[PDB]
Amino acid sequence: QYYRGLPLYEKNTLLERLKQLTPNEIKELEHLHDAVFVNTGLQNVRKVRTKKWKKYWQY
Amino acid sequence: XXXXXGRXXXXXPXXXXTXXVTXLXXXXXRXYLRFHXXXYXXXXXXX
Repeated sequence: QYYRGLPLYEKNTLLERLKQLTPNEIKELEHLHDAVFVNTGLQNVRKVRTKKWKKYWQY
Repeated sequence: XXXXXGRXXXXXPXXXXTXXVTXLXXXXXRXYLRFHXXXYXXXXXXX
């Protein structure tokens, strides 16, 4: 479903919402999207590093 | 395609209480001493 953190959108319903919003609200949008992207990336690296640390303690 | 009037909105993916939030913009819809210097054999030794 989600691409990275964002869910997938539909062309018809999407092309209306972005027409609704104001240039003062585009900056907030960029920053919310940064937040979600980086949060997903950190989730993934957390998984990987915890596996590697379990193997390190075992060794 | 989705770019609107010079804005590059193209690079986007296109395909208890249960509040509802709008997508695309989430909002609600040691050492022990030795004897010396310890004050004996410094007052002593009648030999």
